[PDB]
Amino acid sequence: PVWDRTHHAKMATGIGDPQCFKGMAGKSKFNVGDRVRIKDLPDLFYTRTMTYTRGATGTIVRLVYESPAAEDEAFGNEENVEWFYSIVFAQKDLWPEYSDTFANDTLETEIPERYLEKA
Amino acid sequence: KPVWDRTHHAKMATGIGDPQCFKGMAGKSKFNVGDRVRIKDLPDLFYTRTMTYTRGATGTIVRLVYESPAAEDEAFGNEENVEWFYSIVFAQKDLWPEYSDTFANDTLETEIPERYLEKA
Amino acid sequence: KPVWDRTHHAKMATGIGDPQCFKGMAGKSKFNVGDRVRIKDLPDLFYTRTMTYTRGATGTIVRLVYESPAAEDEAFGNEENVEWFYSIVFAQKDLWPEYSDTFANDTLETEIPERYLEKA
Amino acid sequence: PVWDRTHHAKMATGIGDPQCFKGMAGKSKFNVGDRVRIKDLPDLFYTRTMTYTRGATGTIVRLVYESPAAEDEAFGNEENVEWFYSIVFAQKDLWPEYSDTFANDTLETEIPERYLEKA
Amino acid sequence: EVSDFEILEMAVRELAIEKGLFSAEDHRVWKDYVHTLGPLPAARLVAKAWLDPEYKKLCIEDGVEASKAVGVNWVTSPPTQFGTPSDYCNLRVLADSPTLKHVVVCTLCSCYPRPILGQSPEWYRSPNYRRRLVRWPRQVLAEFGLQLPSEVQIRVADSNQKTRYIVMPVRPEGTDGWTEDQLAEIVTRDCLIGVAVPKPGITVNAKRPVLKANRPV
Amino acid sequence: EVSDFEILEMAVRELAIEKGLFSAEDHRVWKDYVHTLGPLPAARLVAKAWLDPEYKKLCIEDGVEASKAVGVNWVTSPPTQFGTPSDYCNLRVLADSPTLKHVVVCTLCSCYPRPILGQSPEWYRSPNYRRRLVRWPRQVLAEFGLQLPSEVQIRVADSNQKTRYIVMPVRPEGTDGWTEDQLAEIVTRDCLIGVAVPKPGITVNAKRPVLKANRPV
Amino acid sequence: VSDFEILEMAVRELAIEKGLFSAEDHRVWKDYVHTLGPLPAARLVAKAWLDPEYKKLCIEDGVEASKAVGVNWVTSPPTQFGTPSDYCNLRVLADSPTLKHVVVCTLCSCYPRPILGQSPEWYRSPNYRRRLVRWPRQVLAEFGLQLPSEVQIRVADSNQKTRYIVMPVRPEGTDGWTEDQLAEIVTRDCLIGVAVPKPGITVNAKRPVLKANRPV
Amino acid sequence: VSDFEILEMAVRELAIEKGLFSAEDHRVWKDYVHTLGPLPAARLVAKAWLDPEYKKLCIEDGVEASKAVGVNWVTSPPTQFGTPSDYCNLRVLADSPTLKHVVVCTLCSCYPRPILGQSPEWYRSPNYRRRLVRWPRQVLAEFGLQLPSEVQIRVADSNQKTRYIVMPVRPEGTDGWTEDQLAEIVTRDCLIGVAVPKPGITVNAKRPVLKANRPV
Amino acid sequence: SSIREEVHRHLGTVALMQPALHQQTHAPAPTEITHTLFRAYTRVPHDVGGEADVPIEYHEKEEEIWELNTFATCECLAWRGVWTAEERRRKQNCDVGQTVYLGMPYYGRWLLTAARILVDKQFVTLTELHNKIVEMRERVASGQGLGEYLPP
Amino acid sequence: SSSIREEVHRHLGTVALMQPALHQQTHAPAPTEITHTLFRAYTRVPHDVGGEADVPIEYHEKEEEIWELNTFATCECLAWRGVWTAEERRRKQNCDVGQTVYLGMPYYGRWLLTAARILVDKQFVTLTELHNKIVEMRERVASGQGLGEYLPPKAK
Amino acid sequence: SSIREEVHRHLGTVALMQPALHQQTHAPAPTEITHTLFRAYTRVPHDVGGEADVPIEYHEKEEEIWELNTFATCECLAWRGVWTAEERRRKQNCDVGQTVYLGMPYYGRWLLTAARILVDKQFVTLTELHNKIVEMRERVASGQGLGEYLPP
Amino acid sequence: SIREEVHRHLGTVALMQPALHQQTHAPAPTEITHTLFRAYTRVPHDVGGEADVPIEYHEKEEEIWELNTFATCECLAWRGVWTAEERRRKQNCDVGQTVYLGMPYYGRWLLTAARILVDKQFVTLTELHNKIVEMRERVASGQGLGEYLPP
Ligand SMILES: [Co+3]
Ligand SMILES: [Co+3]
Ligand SMILES: [Co+3]
Ligand SMILES: [Co+3]
Repeated sequence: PVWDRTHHAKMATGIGDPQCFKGMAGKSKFNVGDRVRIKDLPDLFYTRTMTYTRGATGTIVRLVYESPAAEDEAFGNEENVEWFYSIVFAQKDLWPEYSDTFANDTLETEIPERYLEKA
Repeated sequence: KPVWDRTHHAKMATGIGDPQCFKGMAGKSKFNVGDRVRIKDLPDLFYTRTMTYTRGATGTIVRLVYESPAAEDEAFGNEENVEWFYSIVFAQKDLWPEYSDTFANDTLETEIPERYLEKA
Repeated sequence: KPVWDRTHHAKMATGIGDPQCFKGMAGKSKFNVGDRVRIKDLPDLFYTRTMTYTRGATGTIVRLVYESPAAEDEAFGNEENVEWFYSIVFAQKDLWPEYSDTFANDTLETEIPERYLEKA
Repeated sequence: PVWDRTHHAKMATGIGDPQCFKGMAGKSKFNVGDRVRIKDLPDLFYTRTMTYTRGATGTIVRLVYESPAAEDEAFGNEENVEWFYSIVFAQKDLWPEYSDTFANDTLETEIPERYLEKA
Repeated sequence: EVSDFEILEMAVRELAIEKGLFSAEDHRVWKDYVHTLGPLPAARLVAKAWLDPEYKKLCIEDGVEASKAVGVNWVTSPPTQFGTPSDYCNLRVLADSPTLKHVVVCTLCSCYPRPILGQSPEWYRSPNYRRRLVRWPRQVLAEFGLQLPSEVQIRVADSNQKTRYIVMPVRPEGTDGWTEDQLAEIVTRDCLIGVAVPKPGITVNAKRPVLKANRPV
Repeated sequence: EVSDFEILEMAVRELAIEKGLFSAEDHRVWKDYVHTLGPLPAARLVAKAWLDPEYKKLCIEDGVEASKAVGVNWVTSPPTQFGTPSDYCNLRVLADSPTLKHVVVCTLCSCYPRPILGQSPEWYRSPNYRRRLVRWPRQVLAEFGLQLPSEVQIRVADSNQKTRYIVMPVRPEGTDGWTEDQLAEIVTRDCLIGVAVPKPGITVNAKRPVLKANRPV
Repeated sequence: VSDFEILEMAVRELAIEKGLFSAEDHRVWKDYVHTLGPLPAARLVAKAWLDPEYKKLCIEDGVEASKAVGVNWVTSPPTQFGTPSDYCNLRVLADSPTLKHVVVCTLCSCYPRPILGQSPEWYRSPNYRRRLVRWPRQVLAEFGLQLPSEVQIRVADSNQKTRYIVMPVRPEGTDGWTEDQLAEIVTRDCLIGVAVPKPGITVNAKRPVLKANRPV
Repeated sequence: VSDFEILEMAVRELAIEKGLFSAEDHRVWKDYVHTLGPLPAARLVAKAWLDPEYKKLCIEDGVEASKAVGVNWVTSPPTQFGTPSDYCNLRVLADSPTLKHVVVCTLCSCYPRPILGQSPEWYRSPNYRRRLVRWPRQVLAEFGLQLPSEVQIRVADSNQKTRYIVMPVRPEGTDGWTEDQLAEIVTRDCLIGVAVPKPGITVNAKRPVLKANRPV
Repeated sequence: SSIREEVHRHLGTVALMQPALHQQTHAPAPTEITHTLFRAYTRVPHDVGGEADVPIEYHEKEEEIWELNTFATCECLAWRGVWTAEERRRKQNCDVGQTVYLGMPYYGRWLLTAARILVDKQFVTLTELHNKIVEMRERVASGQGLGEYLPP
Repeated sequence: SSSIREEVHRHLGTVALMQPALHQQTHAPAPTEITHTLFRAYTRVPHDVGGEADVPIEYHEKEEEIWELNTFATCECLAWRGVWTAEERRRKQNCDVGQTVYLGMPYYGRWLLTAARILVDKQFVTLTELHNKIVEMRERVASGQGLGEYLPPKAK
Repeated sequence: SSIREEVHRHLGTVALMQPALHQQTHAPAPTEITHTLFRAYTRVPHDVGGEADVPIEYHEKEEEIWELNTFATCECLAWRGVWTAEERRRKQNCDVGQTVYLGMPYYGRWLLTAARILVDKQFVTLTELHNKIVEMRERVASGQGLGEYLPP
Repeated sequence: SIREEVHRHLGTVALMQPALHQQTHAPAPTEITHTLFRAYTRVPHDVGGEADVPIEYHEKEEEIWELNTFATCECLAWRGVWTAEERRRKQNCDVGQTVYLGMPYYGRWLLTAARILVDKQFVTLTELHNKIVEMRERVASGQGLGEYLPP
């Protein structure tokens, strides 16, 4: 078994990561302002979509970039690229005990398109 | 990109068996039946099949069982090197400090590849 | 404030001994040597000297050892009531489910006050 | 052994507790305003002077009442009565990590005279 | 089915009565007394203090005497005529100010001003509350939804001896011309403990999960 | 009532087949092979050795060759035709004697002579058995109901590499004239592991608790 | 100085100051303890082996038999009513070719101190107290003692006022031995039951010895 | 020498022996890491406070804005394609009178190393990673920072390829200050979000410092 | 939400698997007891102020009929001089020991201690208490009711 | 009685949960808190348990689950067809899984997880494909389309 | 020898890392206490016969001077009627609670309980005991010695 | 110091926090609930939202070996041996729950660096084991040890 140790450098040099994946995801499925719910997909072995966000609904505030899902990159599979979105969640929608006194508190994090479904 | 040779083992062992397929590949054995040997405490990071309870103990080789790549190599897909495996008998008293003298003849037999053995 | 009689025990037991000092105070024993008895699972809140492992098991009385207040009373300064104590032999198989039939004659002997006993 | 079940009632009926012990401690050893350090007396079996106050220095803000120490009362010993003091501690003196941002926070609690010594 | 707790409670109560330690009537008399307790008297004390500067001075200096004004005599209200055995007779009222805010706890147990406030909250008795309040009051209060200026003095009162406390919070804005009853109505149990401050329109403790009992009173 | 294990099992099997790692046929073939396994062959090897001194010698020196006598060829009997991937092809027979008694374990896992003996017992796979036997064999064997004279050498064999073992116990008294079948009948799976010794009249492993599966084979 | 030593001094001084017991009492008790040991029990066994009439007495009335070896359970202790903790009901458990006894106090450390001395550290262990009654064969094997499977191993749990000592069967190879020679091989461990007497063995089996910070 | 140092040499020498990377590469990377610090980030905030146009660029395109302070996320690192672990997508979170940010990587320690330097030990702690996202007000209060209840505290979890730095609001008491003076009060902690800039404060709040066995 | 419910259950469950160096204690020798441990073991269980703990969503709890009966019994015992509240606190919040102190319920300790004082001050023998417990169990079994805990 | 003895044994087992201990939670301690002994212990190979102290237990047999047999067959078939050798399986299955899973999960649970693991590590399937398959399997259960021999399709 | 010592230290250390489902108890509600847990929590600590435990190499232990003095004190207190051995056992092996029962040394419990009886039966006030301890520590710290434990 | 003993006490009593401690010894499938299954098969690094206590955060000096480890990991990625995502998955997840929280942050980085060398077969496990022996001998024979120990 041989590993192509030059692949990444060859496509990323002078461009950067995730810049080297620009345009490879095609048309985004969602847009800024859209309400989305996080799908509780299987996490077996790896995932970068925190458990605390599963099943919660948030608002897309930015299409940050295009890139292979971490679930694929972490195992040497970069053949597929998708859009990554920055989602903002109301703290009260994540934590049941959150006080109404701090009703404006939020949490922002990035999630690949695969975990998103229209709210 | 990586390709795994899924047919190598079968083509090598079919009609022969494992470890029979490695016969003669270790060359001359470093030790022989009857030799007293001490188990070296080699590093076991990630993997080993030489129990911690045997490290530093001295035993007697009672048989050269077969030839085979060490599990430490086979478990990571490295079968290029083959060595002799030995069946070794330890006196229980030499393994466990508390073993009773009442049962002075009790023993324990297990197999260890040549790399872990050194003249006692 | 309460006053504790610190001479009662010595005055009663000196030159006699404990439990000899309670002799004859229990009256007629409820059971006799040879009787088969089952250990009642009485509540043991705060204190008891009848081990949990004996509860519900049946054994044979081999001796009426002496008379004495139950430890459950003695441990709290109550000695007004005296009862017979019995030495009981249990078959190990009746105490431990896993006991091997290979050791079918093994037993356990311990003492239990009359209050925990009932005809088997 | 006979336990007196009428003593307490005979002492406090129509008066109250700790009112019934008034005047029994004699002259107070400390006064409002005094700075006192809490002695780390043995806690074996019982104590109502929290570990978190041991060795700390606070300010006496009130002589609350007279009463036998809980260390004695809890075991039926009421022969001796002493003064109890309400003491105020600065939070930073109790907790090393307390933030300077909240430099005015304090903690008030009561301690019998036996635990106090001039600061 | 009856739990091990109910079995023992019954055993203990019957043995005590049988041995003449206390009577069946005493027990019923005590439960009746407990049933009459609640946070209303303490809330009225605060309302009255807000409307009477002289009464407020009395509250702050002599809580026991001030308590009489709301019908709670710490010494003679209880069936004993010597105060309740566990709450004693030394109530102190802690008056908040623009620069001072109090919150109470009993780190050693659950010590609470029962005679004037009623029964303590389940959470107030928790090892968690007893461990954290005295050391991280700002954080614990924030959890309850209460935050105060960093320069305001937060004072935690630990009820570890015979004194019991109730908190007299500062009168909230927007209560101009309010009657005693109107003002007392917004002084909830939580305001008297110190984990909340009175607010116009809020006449009940903040809603929180309620653990149901197997066989409730 | 499907469990997470069953969900994952289907996923793994279907994926392996879709990707052509192995066929549905291969999978059924392996299961069929497993169903042909059992402790009888090993028991017959022992009976034959008891009745034939020459064969016993062969068993001791060359277990693989001796196994062929009971229809179990470690190389060609399994579907692979190169021995099972996990059991390998180096069976050794440990002959007990009046002064030697063997008992087997795989402290590292559950290594067992499946081709000639069948599936391993649940307890044999236990961390408990794997921890204790090598150090306190006398005590563990006693729990199993087996005790040997103190002068007898108890030898524990730890199957940590490619060798697998079966124990050839000493022939018990009271079996004079017995046929091969009658002898094999008392050589139970437990006798072949070494936790029991053959006894006339006992033709099944000692009874012990049996934990039921949610969905048994 | 450890916290235990500080507390010990405090308790002793207070007890004496309050007149609970005297300085003399405390010295007298320590002196009594120092006179204790396994020799009297070992002698009782040797005497029983050499005198059948005495053996019968031992089995039926241990307290009376104990007097013959200088240990009066009632009057030997300073109290004149037996030690408060060991009481006055010694029973001698006689082993036979089909019966072997071993003793434990699962509730604590109950031991026949007047005739046997102080209990072994391991005898007081939660481990010994948990295991012996349930896996005696396994525990005894750890001590190096194994008996035929048909022999009745009887574990005696000293949970009340009776204390026990084990009278092992006399071993072979002791023909013509004197009382002293026989007593010599009856060690403390034989009297507890975790060992059996053997000619040539005159001391408990060697085991690790945990040192005390400030030993007696 | 510790087991960690033993293994570190083994791994490094092995990697070089097998030609995975050269001794030179290793020295080059340590040199690059040595040059990293929080100043560039502080200067970016300072410039933004004085240049509304730049601030807009910071908020919309952090990577572009970073170039203004000498940090090119793509070309500054030795790789010429950004550092492998930090990537090339810096975003600047701008606080406002009604919004205050604080950053964390609940999955690890993801930090904007190129423009900020190495992450604090506590930032990498499971404790900080567990609590910040759920009890931000409480954790920040522990750091001595409290904000109005109506103000939106936004926690940013750096779980993918984006790295964040916080642009705090300009504090009172800085009227007439130059870019240089403003930069001095923007500490590492301000850029993370656990503290806010204050005139006269030019270093992170003092806290315990755990010493290493063999530092450098 | 069922998903959110599983999420929170998950966050709570993983706490059970928090790695640790777990050393069981089995009557160690005096030489294994440092001054720090001596002080920790001899501490009064109720003194918990300042101990680190996690944030928990505080809840209210309905009062059990037996809890109300227990409270009344404890105060009546004090009222009638069987004990003072301080004696109760010492026995109830300290003497019960660390394990029962945090393992059992708040009012469970109150009740156990009320039973305790009856025996310790010899108003009832332990035998009488044990017998009474048997009676209450037989009363329940025989279907003879049990106060307002169960109709006959 | 039988119920009494049953309660006695249940008691003997429950009290073990309350065995007192000095419990020190570990939360990514600094290198200076790691002694040589701890280092060797943390980097141990999980399957090497021989000689560790353990208690006596009444050994029991256990019926084989349909999924366990299927898992066993899958693991041997993957080896038979060259995806891995049994030794690679043992290393991944009995060691790589780590201490917690090693003793927390069932014997065959580890065999199964590792079979899933080899598919992804050798890139025969992407983790995405595995995750999607698991979802598909759960949907079969729900949709009532049944799943193999574990559950038949919806009846009448 | 050196290797064997490391081997055995290793076998002992791994025990600390034995995985477990560790549930901290923080005064749970009555509804969380099953009958099994109730019986387990209200158990008498000294009743350990039959509990599963591991094999250990038993050792002897030299007697500490303080242990001998403690034993004599306990028997003398009984000799002179302050208590009977049965009262001692109940307080010493049961009343101390599960945690102290297995966490502290055998004779540590004997000593603590000897101090306990003096206070419980009011022969000394807790104040007198606490003050004596303070005096003792001062005595040791000043250099004047402490009986047979430390010369001046 | 009294206060020092006080704070030491508060931390120590935590070790004695009562609990229902159930050791796990390869339970049967029937003892694994869906909740436990999801918990055991979790990804170790996903800790956000888990309850924890307040702790006085501290800074820590960097060890020379930590600096070298970080450089090695980045250099391995720079030269294509792996990507940072592959590192994270192996380092923060594959290590397992016990090592994940029991060992030091950089200890996991280092172990994983050694791990990738073997897993991708750039070095055999035997070569790694032999190298470790060499380093230890190097330290013993007093032949020095890089910047960790002079000759
Ligand atoms: Co309280
Ligand atoms: Co195996
Ligand atoms: Co005892
Ligand atoms: Co990170």
